Amino acid sequence: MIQRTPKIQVYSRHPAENGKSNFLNCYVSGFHPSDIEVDLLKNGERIEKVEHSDLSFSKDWSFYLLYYTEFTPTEKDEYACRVNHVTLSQPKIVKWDRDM
Amino acid sequence: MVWGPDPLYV
Amino acid sequence: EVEQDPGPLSVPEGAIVSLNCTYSNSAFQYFMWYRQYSRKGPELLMYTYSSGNKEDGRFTAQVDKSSKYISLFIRDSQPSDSATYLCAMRGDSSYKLIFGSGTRLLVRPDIQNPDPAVYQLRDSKSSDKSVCLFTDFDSQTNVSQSKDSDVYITDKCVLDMRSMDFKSNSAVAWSNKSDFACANAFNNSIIPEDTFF
Amino acid sequence: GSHSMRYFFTSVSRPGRGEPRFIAVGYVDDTQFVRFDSDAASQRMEPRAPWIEQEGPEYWDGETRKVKAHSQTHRVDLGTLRGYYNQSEAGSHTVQRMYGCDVGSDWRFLRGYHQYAYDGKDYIALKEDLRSWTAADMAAQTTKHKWEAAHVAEQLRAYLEGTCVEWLRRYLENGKETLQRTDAPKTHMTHHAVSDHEATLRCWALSFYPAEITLTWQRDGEDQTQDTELVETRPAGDGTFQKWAAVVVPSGQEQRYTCHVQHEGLPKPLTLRWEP
Amino acid sequence: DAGVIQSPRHEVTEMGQQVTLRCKPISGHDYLFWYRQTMMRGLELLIYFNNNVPIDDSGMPEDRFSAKMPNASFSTLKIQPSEPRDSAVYFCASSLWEKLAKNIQYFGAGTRLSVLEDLKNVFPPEVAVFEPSEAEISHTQKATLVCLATGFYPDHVELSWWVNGKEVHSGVCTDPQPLKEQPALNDSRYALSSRLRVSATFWQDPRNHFRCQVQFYGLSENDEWTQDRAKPVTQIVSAEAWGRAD
Repeated sequence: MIQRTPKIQVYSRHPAENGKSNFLNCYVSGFHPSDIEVDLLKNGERIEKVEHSDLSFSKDWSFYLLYYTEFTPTEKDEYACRVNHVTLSQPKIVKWDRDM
Repeated sequence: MVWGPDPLYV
Repeated sequence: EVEQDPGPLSVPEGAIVSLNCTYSNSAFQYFMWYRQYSRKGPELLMYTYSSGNKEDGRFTAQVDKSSKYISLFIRDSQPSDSATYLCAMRGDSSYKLIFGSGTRLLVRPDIQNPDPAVYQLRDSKSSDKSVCLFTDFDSQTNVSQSKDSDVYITDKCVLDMRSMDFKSNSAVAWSNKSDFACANAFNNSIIPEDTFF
Repeated sequence: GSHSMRYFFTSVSRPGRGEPRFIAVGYVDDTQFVRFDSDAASQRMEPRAPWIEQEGPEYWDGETRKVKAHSQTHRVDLGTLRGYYNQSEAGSHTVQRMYGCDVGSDWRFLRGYHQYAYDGKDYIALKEDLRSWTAADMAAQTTKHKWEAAHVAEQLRAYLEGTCVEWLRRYLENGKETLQRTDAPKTHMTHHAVSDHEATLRCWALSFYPAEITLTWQRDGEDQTQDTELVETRPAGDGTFQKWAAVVVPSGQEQRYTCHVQHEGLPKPLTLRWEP
Repeated sequence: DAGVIQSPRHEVTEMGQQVTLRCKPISGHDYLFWYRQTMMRGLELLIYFNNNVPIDDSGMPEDRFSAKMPNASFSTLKIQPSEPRDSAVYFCASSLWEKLAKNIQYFGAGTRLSVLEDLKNVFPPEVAVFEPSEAEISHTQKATLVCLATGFYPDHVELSWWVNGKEVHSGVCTDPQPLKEQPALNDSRYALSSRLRVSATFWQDPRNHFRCQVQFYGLSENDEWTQDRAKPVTQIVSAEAWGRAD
């Protein structure tokens, strides 16, 4: 059983502007097997009604997926992506960076 | 269009 | 949908026979012919993918996908080729076969030594009833009879006495009325034949 | 340019549930257009691009019947392979299958492929001639024998050179405004003090399609890649992509570095320098 | 070496009752097909299964017909309630992928189903053998017996000849279709003939015994019957003759 831990990118669909409606994306790729848990966070709390793309995979057979939700970013609101997978002893939290 | 009617077992 | 002429086709032993089908759906990619004996299941003969021609002994199957026309040729036909021939086809999204309605084929046996005769026959049991056997006639000396007036005549059938090298035609008639007799038992086109007293 | 149609099938066994998870997706180039998911209530192949919604009921009944049939074959393959490797019935395992065709700028057949993996590693694969197989190990060798005795290469060759290629052309025409059309990247550069002696230049390409793109950093015109980072190309979620490349530079030498961008949507390659 | 096995081989039933058709595929086969053939003349696929799952049922009538495959060796096609238009031969077939790729499938012998407006129409045959004429034996030195099966309904009979306790196939010819005893009627009773030809000397030996045998398929024990007339049940009727040099 080869096991590959996910690469994670957290970024917005369009350039971020405070108070402007946008989409927050968490893209997870390079992983195997396919069971994976991904949450989008606002100030440490799960956002609900997050969507994801249909599971697919690359040339090396590793899987990839996009998770996303509408949001409107603020100065003081912190966003993040949290991912769990068999290869992690505990979740990777990755903070959203406007200029990542 | 996918391949059909179906694939063969390994 | 598949179009096939129903026949019946009646040909002499040794003849080349041609059966064919047309379709309209351009998604059909596999084409098959089946033969079916009276009251039996269909038996596959030949199959073709896409286009072209395929020989196997006496059989050749052909497919022209552009005219949407397919054919089966039978060289040197024999009595045992007598059967119903069905064509069938499918595409690649399902194993569902679509069949034509079939073509009935009679191949009439060659008889070297015709000896036509109408014989009367006695009921075996403690009962005096009568049946007229028309036998030994030529394969191309056929029975258009469906006679009412409540004499029944059966269409012809061919016996192969396998022990010896003997094929023979036959047909049978009977009636309830004893105002009925053998030598007038046929209105249809006989050739002159045997009887005795 | 050249174009692709690819289908990807994933099956995962689930000890203690009735059925394995099966997920199928189809793409033309970098655009997804259908899916099937064994756990969804519909149980149908489902459209994911506006230009396939126009296909009629015969199309959707067929695609659904075929894709349901692939899941049934993987359901059995999961049990067969567990057996070949003598694995416990307690663990979850994966089969993956990918096949499709490429077509050139003239839209004639370029190539075809069909690959199969167990637990994330190559198991069996069709060679480029489309008549023969490569097998990874002795279990795959057994399957190879089976597929050679059954003539699976012939069936597949006919699909890849006929059907795959034809319907690819057909999808290209319908959805022309989507699939054939090119979005050039919108670009810009950012600047960050990373320390007292160093600084990051980040070159962005935003909102382009297709995803093939080349970002490079030259110093004084000399292509160089030391203390360079190029992030993996990523989807924006709108059918477009994003990518950046970054370089760490001595504080002051900003102007000496240049970012080159190549995308088929650009008439000529783009050059960018840190402006101030 | 068992092929596909279908049960029952014949079914005669009153409209309104449940009909059950069964099929056991060749073991090892994972595809199972149900077809129907009516003398509106060709075959049509009702449904097929793979790994016991139904795959394509577009040919299934929208009502009254239901197919199941509860394990890999057994499938059932049921009709509740039956109607006369359901009469047909129903064939079952099974296959594997690699045979299906060259379009080979293996067919059962079929079930022949007659659903009748009314069981008062059903009758077994009467059967008579008729003996060779001296005219035939003199002219040809061959001897033809004929069997007549008359007055039966519906059209489910199998005729065989036996001599000295073993079935024979040599010299036997029996009509492919049967006659209708009044063609202008819909539900005409039927009739059938067969011939057996043997050498003259074979007929002239009194130790040779010839038996014409007809199996009729009709009512079963769970069919109700009131008429002042024998219940026209599934049964064998035969007739016999002995040789003679006299």
